[PDB]
Amino acid sequence: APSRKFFVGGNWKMNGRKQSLGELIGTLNAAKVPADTEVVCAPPTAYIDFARQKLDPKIAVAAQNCYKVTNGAFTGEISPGMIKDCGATWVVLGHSERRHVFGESDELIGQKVAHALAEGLGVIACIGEKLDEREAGITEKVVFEQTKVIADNVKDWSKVVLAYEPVWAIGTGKTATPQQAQEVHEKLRGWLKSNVSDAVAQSTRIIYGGSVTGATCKELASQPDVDGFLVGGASLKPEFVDIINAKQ
Amino acid sequence: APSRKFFVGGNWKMNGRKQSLGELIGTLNAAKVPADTEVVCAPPTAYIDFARQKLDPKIAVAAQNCYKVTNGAFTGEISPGMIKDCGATWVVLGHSERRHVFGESDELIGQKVAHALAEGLGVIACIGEKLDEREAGITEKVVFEQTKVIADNVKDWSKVVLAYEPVWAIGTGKTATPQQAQEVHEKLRGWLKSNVSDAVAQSTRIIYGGSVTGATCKELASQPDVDGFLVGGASLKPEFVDIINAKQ
Repeated sequence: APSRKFFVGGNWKMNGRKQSLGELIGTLNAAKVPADTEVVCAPPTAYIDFARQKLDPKIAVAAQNCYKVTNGAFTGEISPGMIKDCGATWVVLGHSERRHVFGESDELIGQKVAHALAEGLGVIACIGEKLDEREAGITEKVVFEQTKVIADNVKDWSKVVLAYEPVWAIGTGKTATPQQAQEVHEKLRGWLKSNVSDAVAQSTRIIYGGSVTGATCKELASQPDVDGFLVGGASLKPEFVDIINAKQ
Repeated sequence: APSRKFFVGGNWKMNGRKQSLGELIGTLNAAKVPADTEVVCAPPTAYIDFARQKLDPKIAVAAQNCYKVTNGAFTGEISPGMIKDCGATWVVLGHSERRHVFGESDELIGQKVAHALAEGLGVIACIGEKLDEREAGITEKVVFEQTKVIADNVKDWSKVVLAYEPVWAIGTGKTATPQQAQEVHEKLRGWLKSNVSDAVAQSTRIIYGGSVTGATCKELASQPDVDGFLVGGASLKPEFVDIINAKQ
């Protein structure tokens, strides 16, 4: 469609009960959301439905992970169809904790992307290097290897978002500084041009994942190829509001 | 001889949406449990709220898995508190599909047994040797190893029931006779005495998690040390009511 609609998704990780959640849902349901922005919220999985009942129709509910088949024997899992049945139109996949605390391989994240997309939930597929890789400067290969694999299982880019998360920027104000962010966002929108199509590159949202704070949010959203944000712990605090009102 | 209350929980797995599941909750509620028995249901994480809201309290809701901390940057995870906030009172932990499809390690399961139990939730903890180890003579080792580390994390054994999954028999091609299910309900009981206390062994339920249908349930509830069932797919059906009444 015309110009890349700004995206701010907030991942609440395994934080919160219904009282803290209920109250945060009150702050959000009453913050001014610009039509500038498309906001999605990942609640913890015991509360995707709670959250969807309570939240305003204008904040999309997102699940934090899902599995590869519609229904099966896999205790502890959720499927896309259940995410859809609860009312959440998105799923967060390939997020770093899955990958590096719980070992989700790229072939699992492929298989998930593909299945989620078959069901008609939007994915935020996550990619990003650790410190040993930025050190070796092999950022290029490990963001690009990663995007080959998500991209190989995307069949219709309309529904997917890419979130660059440099692993080190999770959890400390150790952020990729605005130029750091954009070296790699640009290099990756360019990889999508090389390899997919100009219309995918042109229209795909690449959002920034790492430590977005109410401080950092406007300098960051001024890079040409940073399309919005994946907000970790700041989305749980009221400054989240400010991050929705970032690039204008 | 005991006052071991018959336990029989149903693990729904990653199965169902709110139409079907609501329909089974319906059956399940017009059903009548015996006074000697304790029924628990295990919903897909997404529906632990939906299910507790529709189900009769004479049936307890249970989560199918939880993490070892109260709250954290564990995208994908739910914590004992999140479960308890939904009104659910049991976690199924150390289940084979986690331990084998999802790499859950023994140390990490025990750290969740200690922690789910710290939060006042009860725990059905699962153990079982795969085909290879049934055959290699090794049953013993694996099952003992596994109970051991659950036992190194249980302060109060009233809050736990042990479940033998004959993992060697499911999918494989081989099959467990009720008699051969019982001999490992005897070994594990005999482990509880020699290793912890007899005060535990005469008190802890040791429930079977093999193939239990309406047909097999009587021939297996008859065995001495088979205190109940963690039922798979038979549980998504009205047959569960026949399994519940297997001791009548």
